[PDB]
Amino acid sequence: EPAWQTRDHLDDPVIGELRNRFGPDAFTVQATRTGVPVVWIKREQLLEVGDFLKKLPKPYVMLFDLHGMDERLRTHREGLPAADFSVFYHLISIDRNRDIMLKVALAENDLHVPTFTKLFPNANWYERETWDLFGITFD
Amino acid sequence: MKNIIRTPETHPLTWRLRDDKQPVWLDEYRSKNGYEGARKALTGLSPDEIVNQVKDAGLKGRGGAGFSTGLKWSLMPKDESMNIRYLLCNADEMEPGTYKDRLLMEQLPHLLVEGMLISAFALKAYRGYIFLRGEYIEAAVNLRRAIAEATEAGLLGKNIMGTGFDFELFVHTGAGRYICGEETALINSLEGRRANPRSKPPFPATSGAWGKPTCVNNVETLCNVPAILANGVEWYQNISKSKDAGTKLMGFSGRVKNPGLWELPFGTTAREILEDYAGGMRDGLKFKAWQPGGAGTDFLTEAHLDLPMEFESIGKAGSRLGTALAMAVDHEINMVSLVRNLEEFFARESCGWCTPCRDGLPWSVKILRALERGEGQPGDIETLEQLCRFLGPGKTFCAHAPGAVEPLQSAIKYFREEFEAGIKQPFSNTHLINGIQPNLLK
Amino acid sequence: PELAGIKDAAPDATFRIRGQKLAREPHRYSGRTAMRANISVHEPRQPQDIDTMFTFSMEGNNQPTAHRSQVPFAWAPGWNSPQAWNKFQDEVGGKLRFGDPGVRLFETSENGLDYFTSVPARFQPQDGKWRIAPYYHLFGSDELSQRAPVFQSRMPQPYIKLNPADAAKLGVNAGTRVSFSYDGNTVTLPVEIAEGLTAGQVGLPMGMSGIAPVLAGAHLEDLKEA
Amino acid sequence: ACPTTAIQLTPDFEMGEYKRQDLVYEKEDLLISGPGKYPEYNFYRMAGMAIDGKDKGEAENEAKPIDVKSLLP
Amino acid sequence: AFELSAAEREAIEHEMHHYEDPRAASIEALKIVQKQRGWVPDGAIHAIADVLGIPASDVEGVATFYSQIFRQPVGRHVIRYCDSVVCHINGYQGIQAALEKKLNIKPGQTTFDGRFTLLPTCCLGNCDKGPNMMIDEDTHAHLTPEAIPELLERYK
Amino acid sequence: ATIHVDGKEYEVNGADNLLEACLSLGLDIPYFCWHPALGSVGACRQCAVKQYQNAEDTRGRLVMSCMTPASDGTFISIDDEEAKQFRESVVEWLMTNHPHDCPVCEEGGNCHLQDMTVMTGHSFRRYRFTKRTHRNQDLGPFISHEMNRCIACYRCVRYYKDYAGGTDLGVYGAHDNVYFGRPEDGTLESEFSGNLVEICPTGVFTDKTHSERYNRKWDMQFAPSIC
Ligand SMILES: NC(=O)C1=CN([C@@H]2O[C@H](COP(=O)(O)OP(=O)(O)OC[C@H]3O[C@@H](n4cnc5c(N)ncnc54)[C@H](O)[C@@H]3O)[C@@H](O)[C@H]2O)C=CC1
Ligand SMILES: Cc1cc2nc3c(=O)[nH]c(=O)nc-3n(C[C@H](O)[C@H](O)[C@H](O)COP(=O)(O)O)c2cc1C
Ligand code: SF4
Ligand code: SF4
Ligand code: SF4
Ligand code: FES
Ligand code: FES
Repeated sequence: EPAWQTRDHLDDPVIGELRNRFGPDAFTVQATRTGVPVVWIKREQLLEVGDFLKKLPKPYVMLFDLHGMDERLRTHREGLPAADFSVFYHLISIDRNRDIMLKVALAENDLHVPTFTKLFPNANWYERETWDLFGITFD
Repeated sequence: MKNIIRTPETHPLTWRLRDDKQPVWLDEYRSKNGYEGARKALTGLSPDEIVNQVKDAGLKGRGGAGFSTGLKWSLMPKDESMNIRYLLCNADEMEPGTYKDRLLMEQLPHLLVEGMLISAFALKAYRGYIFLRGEYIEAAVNLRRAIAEATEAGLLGKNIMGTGFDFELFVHTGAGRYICGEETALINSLEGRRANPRSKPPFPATSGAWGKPTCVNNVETLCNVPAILANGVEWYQNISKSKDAGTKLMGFSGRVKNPGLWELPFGTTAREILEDYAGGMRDGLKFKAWQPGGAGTDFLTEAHLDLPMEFESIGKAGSRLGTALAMAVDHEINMVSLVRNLEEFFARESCGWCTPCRDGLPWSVKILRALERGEGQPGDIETLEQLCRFLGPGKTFCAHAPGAVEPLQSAIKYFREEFEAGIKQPFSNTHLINGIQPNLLK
Repeated sequence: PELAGIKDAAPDATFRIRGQKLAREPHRYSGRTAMRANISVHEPRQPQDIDTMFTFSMEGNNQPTAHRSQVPFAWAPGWNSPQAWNKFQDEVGGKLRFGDPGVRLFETSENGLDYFTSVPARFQPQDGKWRIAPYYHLFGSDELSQRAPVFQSRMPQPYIKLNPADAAKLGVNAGTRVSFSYDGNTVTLPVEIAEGLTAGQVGLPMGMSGIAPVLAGAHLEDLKEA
Repeated sequence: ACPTTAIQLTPDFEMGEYKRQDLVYEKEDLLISGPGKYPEYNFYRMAGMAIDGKDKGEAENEAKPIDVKSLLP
Repeated sequence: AFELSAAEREAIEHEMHHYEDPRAASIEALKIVQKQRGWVPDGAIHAIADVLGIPASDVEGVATFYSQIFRQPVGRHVIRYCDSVVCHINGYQGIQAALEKKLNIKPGQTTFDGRFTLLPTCCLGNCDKGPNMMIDEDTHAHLTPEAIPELLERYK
Repeated sequence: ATIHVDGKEYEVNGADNLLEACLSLGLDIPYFCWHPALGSVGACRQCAVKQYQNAEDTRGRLVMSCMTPASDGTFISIDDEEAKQFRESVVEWLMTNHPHDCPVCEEGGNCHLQDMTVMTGHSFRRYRFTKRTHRNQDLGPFISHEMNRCIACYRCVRYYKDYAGGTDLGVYGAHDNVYFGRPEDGTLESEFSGNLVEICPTGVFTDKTHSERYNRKWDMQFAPSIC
């Protein structure tokens, strides 16, 4: 299998842990070529999903990235939630030597995301950059 | 056998053929049991009865495809408002190695006239067109004289034998193209257009020449049917113990002791024809290859010479019967040059309609010229194999290209070593720019 | 009130698809910083289009799956030809997606008009007068088309058509000049023979230089050989 | 991106002028009198268009035009 | 300045009578013009289009599609040697070299007397009779290279 | 009617063509000889897909999307191995004798042959022999003629004769030396000869008025206007 293949990464044990914790529903796994498992988490579950990832036996300890995206002009959105905007969090676990991506969908009327600096303190500048470059507000 | 005896019971086609190679005119034709089948058809048989008679008699088409002509005559529309039906005789044959219709057109024209009469009454077609070629000229003169004699003697005109069936026959001499032999391209050429073929499943039996129901049948196909309606049906099924009923004008051609044309029943092995009727190879030739049908079918070795000359028997041998006129290739002739000539004919004689034939047969010609001159490059035999796989049935608009690339397929499959020996110099498609580093890959 | 439907052909200038305007030019619009450099190296500001829904730069929208009816140009990724219009339609070869530009503005009346009783009489030719018949060439009967320099090789030479019987009566052969007077101006045009024309008529190409389109149906006098 | 090797980037760097308007180099400030980093290449010897000094079928790997009315099949 | 003769026009109309369309008689009209004048000139296309009714583009396409409709001036006699496979096995290259040596021309070219025009042919349909070549509606079979000047010198 | 493309269900019309049904769904099938306003022929063989008989089938058969009806229950595949490599072979055959004059061509970024050569993913060349050329014609003040660019998909003659009713354009020649044009040199007297500029997928029939003062498609500032 080529390394550039569009993989869904449901064989990742972190996906199984998320299915055991928050149920088989309430998050949508996206098959990308990023090489990492990408899960669409709902907005109100984001803090507890991050808290669960921070308390794994080999937890995801570093917030690698945190930024927004404008989904308004994206035509090819198959297997994705109805999003006007999105905020993606890229998290790295070194002990697992893996990484996960957490995408939160947003509408035009309510561009409000719960803050992530109470879990990862490096999220301050990333959320400031998301509020600067996009219209996404962090509560 | 060393002496050939032709009787009407075993040779329905050429038993009345003259030994001095002279045409059999109307008086000699009717003397040797002429127009009896036309009489029975036009007096005592309904057209649907004749169509069902030909259908259960198993007159498969002798053009080269082997489709049953009863099915072709039964797919005419049942609407009585369509009374402008047409009958067409594919007298144009431009396939190399095929000369079967020249004999029946030069020295037995009234047999073709009677067959067209019977088929036209069976199909209720008021006009018949013998689509000839520009090279069959003595055949054209004989056909026109036979038509004149028939329309003088009360046949081929109006109120034929008091029946009230009006049928009239024309001879349309073509201006010369190999594609014109295909039935839809025959229709387009008869309409005086460029002879590009048409697309099925709109068939000529439902919408052909000028939008009217027509059918196109070979000279042999139209020439077997007077024997069927003059001698019998079960007689026609009982002249050969094979599921390919009837007799076919078989014969070998190409550097044999006696090249010719003999009417034989189906199921006769090609080795029998070659070693008995054709006389075998001459003194010094080893018979390294042969084709069942001339130039359209694919080559077979000595092991396939023992198979009976049937449609299905040669079908399972990775081949097809075709026109059943065998083509013999000896050991002294390079397969590369022979397939080069085949591809040159198919490239320059194709029509200009669809892409793969148009732009793959000249590429095969150029590759085979490079193999001839010893200028072959690595990647040419694989190119030819890919070309053969991509020029098969369904990939092109008509069946010219599969019959073109079957000899290439058999030449690659059997005589591969000469094609490998045609490659001597290494691959070089690009040349230097002297300022740009080339993308040399390993 | 009868022109009230013209605010339905296109939306206002404050119409945006997802907040942005629609681009007049493709995204690969080349040479922006050297286009005006021969007269000013300082790049000027882009022209502001306050009248309509379009921006003069490429910073707009020409997506095929965009809720609009008016498309400046058809371009799709992988479809750079004029065959990119099939991406802009719901079904190809049919109507454009999200409707069509322009509204009908007309509704069929419930009842029709009356039978027009005014039936004209036959055209009787009269001596000394000629009825002018329009011809209306495609490349020469439009006021804005003749000014195009490429049409001037396509329009026919200024001519005048005559019947064979009328030319025999005048004694003029085809290709030679004839003179006719209209508005007190005697002008000379070369004749040509029209087989399908009728007697007592003369044919002219309207819209050309010196030949007005309103000359159709008018009379003509003094058809004399020049 | 030049398919004719017409635009080239010399090893000369001694530029810098007094006015920015004079930094816009026109055609007469760019076209040099010889072939540069790609000396022997000529694009029109590959193109199939009718050219002054190059009739149809005179380019590289290109055959002479067979007439539509020609007698050969 | 092409002009159809009376016999040509009567033949074209008589062939028009045999079909449902004059377009079907286009090919035979081109053959009549070719038989009468050796080849089909440029004005003959417009003449056929005028007598028939079909456009001249169709007539030109028919004339340039079929091989034996000559749109170039040919010689008084057209030699047509078989280019196919059975005549290749029996040997057509020897008789082609003999024709090229006797006439000092190439295939597709005509002699400087305007007498012979050498051309290949798809297939003569007489494969069982050795090498084949047709000159002026006369076929010739069982050919040898040494019999070529004898067979060529009996023509005008 | 419903169809199955690449094992995916689609609801298309049953009375229309399969190529136009697939193109209406946003799927990409290359095509040359088909036009939405001119019907469908087999002058190219570019729209080839692999059709199966039932749901469980492996071999298939290469059919034409523009000549197969989009009936209920068809199972076609567009981007399998065989159809993709066959379409690559067809663009290779069309581009076997094609002049190396794209930058000096009038089409450039407007050319359909470029898009369908890139779409089939054919970049490497293994044809090392000679090309094919034709003489050009003077078609009048509006249509420039460059017959060497032609791929013989017969769309121009079909439009000009069947659709436009013109009596100037036509097909001449034979197998490979095929020609598309007028029998002589002269102006196309039909009033719709300008549509041949965009009907032709190649640079044969081009705009002479745009040949003078020429720029590429991406350099054009467009607007929707009324004539
Ligand atoms: N000189 C000659 O005799 C030559 C003969 N051939 C032969 O021609 C054959 C290929 O000819 P094609 O017509 O392309 O092949 P084909 O097998 O598709 O058609 C042959 C006949 O069957 C009829 N037919 C088949 N299926 C039919 C259906 N469902 N409904 C109605 N009619 C149907 C057609 O109308 C036609 O008359 C090859 O077998 C080849 O050997 C080829 C070249 C030259
Ligand atoms: C390219 C091509 C050329 C053909 N040439 C001939 C031909 O020359 N003579 C012939 O009888 N059939 C020829 N055929 C076969 C016809 O399509 C058709 O099968 C035949 O005319 C009548 O069929 P039948 O055998 O039922 O009578 C050709 C087919 C193709 C595809
Ligand atoms: S395969 Fe195509 S190009 Fe070749 S003869 Fe048939 S229709 Fe014509
Ligand atoms: S000139 Fe253009 S439209 Fe006509 S067949 Fe050639 S590529 Fe097609
Ligand atoms: S028409 Fe031919 S030469 Fe012109 S851009 Fe297209 S592929 Fe290139
Ligand atoms: S192969 Fe020459 S006559 Fe047939
Ligand atoms: S688009 Fe279907 S074969 Fe040409």
